[PDB]
Amino acid sequence: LPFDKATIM
Amino acid sequence: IQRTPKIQVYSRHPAENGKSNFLNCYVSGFHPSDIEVDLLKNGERIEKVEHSDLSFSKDWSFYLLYYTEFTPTEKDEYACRVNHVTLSQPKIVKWDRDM
Amino acid sequence: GSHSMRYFYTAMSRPGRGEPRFIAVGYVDDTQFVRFDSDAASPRTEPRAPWIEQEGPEYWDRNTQIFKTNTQTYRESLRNLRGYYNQSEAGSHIIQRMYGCDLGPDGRLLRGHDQSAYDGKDYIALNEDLSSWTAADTAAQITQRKWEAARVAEQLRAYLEGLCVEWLRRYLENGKETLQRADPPKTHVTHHPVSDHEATLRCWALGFYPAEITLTWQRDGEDQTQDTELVETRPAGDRTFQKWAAVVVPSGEEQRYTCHVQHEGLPKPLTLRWEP
Repeated sequence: LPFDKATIM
Repeated sequence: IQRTPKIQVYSRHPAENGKSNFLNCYVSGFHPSDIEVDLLKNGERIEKVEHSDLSFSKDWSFYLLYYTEFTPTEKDEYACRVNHVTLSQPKIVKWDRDM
Repeated sequence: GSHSMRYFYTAMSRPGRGEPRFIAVGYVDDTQFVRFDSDAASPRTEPRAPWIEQEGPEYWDRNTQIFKTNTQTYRESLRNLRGYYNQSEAGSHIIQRMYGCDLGPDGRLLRGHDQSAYDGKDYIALNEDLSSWTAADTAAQITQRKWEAARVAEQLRAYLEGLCVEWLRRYLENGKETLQRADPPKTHVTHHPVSDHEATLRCWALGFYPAEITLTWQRDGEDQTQDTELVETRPAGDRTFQKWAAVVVPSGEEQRYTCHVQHEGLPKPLTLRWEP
């Protein structure tokens, strides 16, 4: 299962 | 800034004349990801070639497997034609049964 | 033995050719099991291994929500990194991310990973402590401040020590017949004269899983690292891998050369010679 967030860089 | 593809052309199983197999063209170690890959039969582009989903190695370079079903013979010539931003012209790598 | 889970993301801008493409693939060891592509006719998380198919609609919908949100976040990140490097709006750029967890042979967390790159160069990485960052340059230091503000490292540590290991162990059980099966290499040595005084010895390894293998040539029991032509390990297309190692040897000295094969699937390592 993937990590639930990608935080804007 | 850019990395040129490594190209290997080979079969899934050891080649046997008149026996169905898969012709593979593995392109790897390239960057950026856009790449054009064709499998050729006597210099002619083969249709319905499939490919793996885009992924990459620990050094960030990309890799893809292009493949198609084929029945090798003693006379038919197979090859892989690759173009990338790093190449002045498409690179053609011939299939060799012992490679 | 040891196992890992990894997700690989590729976000690629393409000025004048629409919005950036976002690709996500998931692996357990050398087995891909999911894909998401923002360019697909109907973008959704799709299975790529038979053992993941049993996951329910809630699993597929959860994955698709995450990847659809990442598609948007990475479009913003590409815009930002373009600005950080004062780059023109004309060129195509790529952000890559690779993250996941490694288990030891006892199934316990060995270590976690979270790494990002920009145009194929390291950009920012989560340190092994899962608490601090290594920023490659002053651009990556801006991302590092944003990620500290959103408490990204703490959220990643909770995931890597938690959901990552739990789901990896679930997949290893559901796919145990393939994921926990090491297929040994089928090996042979070929001989081809290159001239009257020299011949090529090629040591083949076929049909093995996982991809990790050691193929070496020795001359009189001495490693021939410099004189060996080693091809990159390559996929067969049926889950297995292939590799070969070749040495050009003087005619009549073939028996002084030995090929050595190390792989997880072998009852014992191999020493092979050319068998005329």
